[PDB]
Amino acid sequence: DLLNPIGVNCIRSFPGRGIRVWGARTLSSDPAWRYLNIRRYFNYLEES
Amino acid sequence: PSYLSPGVYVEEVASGSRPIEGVGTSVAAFVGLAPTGPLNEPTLVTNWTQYVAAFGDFTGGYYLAHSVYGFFNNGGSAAYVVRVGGSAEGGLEAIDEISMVAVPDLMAAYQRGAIDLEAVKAVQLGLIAHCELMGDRVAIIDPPPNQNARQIRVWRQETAGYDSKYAALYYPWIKSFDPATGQSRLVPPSGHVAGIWARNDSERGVHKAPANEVVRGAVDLELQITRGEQDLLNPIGVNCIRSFPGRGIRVWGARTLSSDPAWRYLNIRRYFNYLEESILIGTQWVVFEPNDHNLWARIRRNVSAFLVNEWRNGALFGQSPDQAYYVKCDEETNPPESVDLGRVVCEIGIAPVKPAEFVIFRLAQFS
Amino acid sequence: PSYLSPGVYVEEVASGSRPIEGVGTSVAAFVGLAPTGPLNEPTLVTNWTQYVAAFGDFTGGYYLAHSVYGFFNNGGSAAYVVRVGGSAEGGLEAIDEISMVAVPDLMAAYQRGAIDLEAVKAVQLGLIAHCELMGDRVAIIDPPPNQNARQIRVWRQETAGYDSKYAALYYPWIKSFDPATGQSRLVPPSGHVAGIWARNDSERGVHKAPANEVVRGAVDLELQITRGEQDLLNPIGVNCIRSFPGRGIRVWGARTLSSDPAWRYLNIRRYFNYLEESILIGTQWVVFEPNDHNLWARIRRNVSAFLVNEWRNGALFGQSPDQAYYVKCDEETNPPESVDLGRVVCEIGIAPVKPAEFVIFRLAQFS
Amino acid sequence: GQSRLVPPSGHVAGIWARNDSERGVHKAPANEVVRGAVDLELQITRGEQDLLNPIGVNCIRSFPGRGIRVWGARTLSSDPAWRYLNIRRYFNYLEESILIGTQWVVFEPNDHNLWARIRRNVSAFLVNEWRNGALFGQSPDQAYYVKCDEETNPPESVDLGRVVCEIGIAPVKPAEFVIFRLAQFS
Amino acid sequence: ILIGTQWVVFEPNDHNLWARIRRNVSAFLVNEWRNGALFGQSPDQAYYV
Repeated sequence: DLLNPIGVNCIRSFPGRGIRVWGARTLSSDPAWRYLNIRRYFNYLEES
Repeated sequence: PSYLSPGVYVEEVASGSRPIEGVGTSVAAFVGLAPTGPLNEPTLVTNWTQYVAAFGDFTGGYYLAHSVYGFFNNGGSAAYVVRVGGSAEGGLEAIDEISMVAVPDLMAAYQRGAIDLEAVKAVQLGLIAHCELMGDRVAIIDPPPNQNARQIRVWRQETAGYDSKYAALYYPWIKSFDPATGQSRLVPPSGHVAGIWARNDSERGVHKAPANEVVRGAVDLELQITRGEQDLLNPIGVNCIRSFPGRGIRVWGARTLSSDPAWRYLNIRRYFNYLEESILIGTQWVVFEPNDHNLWARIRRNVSAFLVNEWRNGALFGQSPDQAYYVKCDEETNPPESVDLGRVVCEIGIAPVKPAEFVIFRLAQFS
Repeated sequence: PSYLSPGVYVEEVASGSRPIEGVGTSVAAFVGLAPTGPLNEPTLVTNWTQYVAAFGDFTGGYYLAHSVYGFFNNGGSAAYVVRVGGSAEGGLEAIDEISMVAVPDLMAAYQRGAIDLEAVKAVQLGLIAHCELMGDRVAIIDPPPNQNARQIRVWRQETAGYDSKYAALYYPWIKSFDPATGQSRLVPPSGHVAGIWARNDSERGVHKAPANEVVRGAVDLELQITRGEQDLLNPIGVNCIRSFPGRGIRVWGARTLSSDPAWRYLNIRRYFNYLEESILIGTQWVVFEPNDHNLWARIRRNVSAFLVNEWRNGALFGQSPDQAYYVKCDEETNPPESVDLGRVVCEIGIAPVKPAEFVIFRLAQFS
Repeated sequence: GQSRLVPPSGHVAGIWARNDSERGVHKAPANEVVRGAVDLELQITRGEQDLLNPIGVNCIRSFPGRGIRVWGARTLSSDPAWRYLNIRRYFNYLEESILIGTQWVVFEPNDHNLWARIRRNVSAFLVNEWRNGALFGQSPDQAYYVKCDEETNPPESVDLGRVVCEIGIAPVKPAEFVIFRLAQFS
Repeated sequence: ILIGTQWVVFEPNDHNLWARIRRNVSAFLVNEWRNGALFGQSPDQAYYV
């Protein structure tokens, strides 16, 4: 909860599910491009 | 709530039902003198065997044992006992469940010790003041032993006005048996009326006035009252114990000491005390709340449910729920200036029921 | 504000609501003599156990213990105690919450010490002057013990004119019980009236005149007043304690010592003191302000909200808010010459309510 | 293994954190149980509390049947505008959020499109805050108001490059005194 | 009337008190009239408070 507000993702160990990615964020102060999937989809659309 | 990390959060919304329960009103506290036992301790008794094992039984000729036996004879459930003193030759403010207080053995000191009338008047006034301060208990009073008509009516008005709306006075004394000597002797009617009240509260609801009940356990009265004498004592708060030819000894009058016509009857006061106690006990969760219209809706729902449950037992006068009660809590009674200081009103109004005292027929002849 | 560098600035505009709250008027300060305890220290007591642990209880035959017991018997909340002296054989100006002051044990020195009448008159005049200087407290006065009609009416006019509009005198003494000797004896009515005032202020609003209240613990009076004698004492600021056949001992008259007809009644003075204290406490933020019409609008809004909240409880005489109060703060009452010196007026006018003393019916016969 | 007296410093902070976690920050921590304690070495009656309530002194009260609980939820402020703690906490939260999430607006062409965007963003944030019950009002129109137009942005003001965006909200206050009537009517 | 009115003394003296007094007197007079002790076909013609 201290690292989530900043663009720092995590790799977390869960007791029963193992090692998993967690957070799926990027380094951007602008709230328009907070998430990675939006940027990837926009890049795909622009290239096409 | 605060959301800062991904995951699954489970929370419970406070919106629901919070029922309010009643309280038991069948506990009495007797203060008196006993031969042996704990001193200045409010002991709890629930059966004669406990009283016999603790404070003895019928050896000093005191009025505490007779009163306790009469209270348990009329269907009592639980009692508190305070022993001021005695021979072998109180802190009632710390208790909560007590509903009535009595001092059965007080005229004994007046009869032999010659403690004058000023001391008795001061003790009774102090008991009345304590009852008024507590706001939950009702006092039972008895007059001096040897009086008749045209005397008690004086003693009530020129010497013992009392009023205070928190008392009930029972005039005639009761002659009862004593197995220690196996003889009949006179005792004040202190525990018997408490037992009758407990029996009425157990068999029926607290809204029923204990007006017609048989004083089980007595034998005589040493006094007789006609219709005219009762008609002279009825306007003032003096009840009676009447002998009927075919029905025996019965209570009669069911009134209290109050000049104000608002609290003439005992059952209204008892029901109001019960409602106030229940509301005070089952509402404390409302303090320190966001104070929005949701809180008003919840309070209205809870009060309406409680009042509907009370009305469905026949304790309120009305053919429909709309004519029996009304609860108001909205923006009309909560202006922004009032809610600025953090206040909730929740106006409540009920319509009680009153006992039927005079029954009149006509028996007319018509074509 | 000053803007010199690029960025984001967050500021709060003072425009809003600033509610004004009331003050507690149920604190009394008793000055007297006690056997043992702290000396010349205004101790705070809130229950008899504290008084018993600090200043003892019923051992020197003084009037402080009786007054404190009577005050706590009539529903008192918190008290201040000052002990001038005593045997085992005040700085009230530093306190703020005190609402009334009494000196219950003063006639004791007059009865045995032979301190003459000049000393008593000087002490009472000093207390009156202190009450007037403070401008927040009300004094309770009692007369010398052994007097009757045609004497007190002299003692009030040729010796103890007093007036000053900041006092209330209670004529008859009260006979009360003492458990140390278990005997009845006479005491002045000093703490009982304070307890009655506190009870009236707690149960109902401060605008209700304590005219019909029962003195708890009152046994006898050692004097009887007819209608004519009361009609001779009513025009002057002498209240009474009357015995009614069926209602007991009750207060009667609810008046004060003031020749000016503007402050005849006690409730008006109490309400004005409450309003003045509330306004003085909850207004200090207005000093050193830009003094524009926005400030006038804010002050008018706050005062109007407070007055509306006060009126909605039924403490002001009027069917509509327009007929109950009026607040004026505009350019008509604030000329440029006045605002040059930096002054604000904010004229306020209210219409109080007065108690109903004489009730008259007609009972006419008409066709 | 012994009992000893300590000041109430960390317990109140823990209670504040618990209240902020379970419920929103707008709820006043007025009725919470001090887990971990045992005694108080002092007792307060109603009158003493009534003497301490007008001043900014809170209390920890023992109730016969409910135990040790916080009581009063007030602060040290003579000004009647900030009497309660929850108002101050909510205002701090709002100010911090606004300061953090607005920096993109600086150095913009400063046309009516920017005003529309700012108004839309602030209105969305305020609606989201209000839908959780943290603002007093039956309708969104009675809960908040945001003004950013040509009325509050004259050409003289926009000459220097200034944006105002007046914002006004209506907070909620805790209910301290609960009063019933219990009247008798026909 | 003398016996059952003493509670009215020392009251705030507002229109609520007037309404209460009028209601009480009207109820008493209606109860008295319904027994046939007053001359009138309607309550309006029997009394006025």
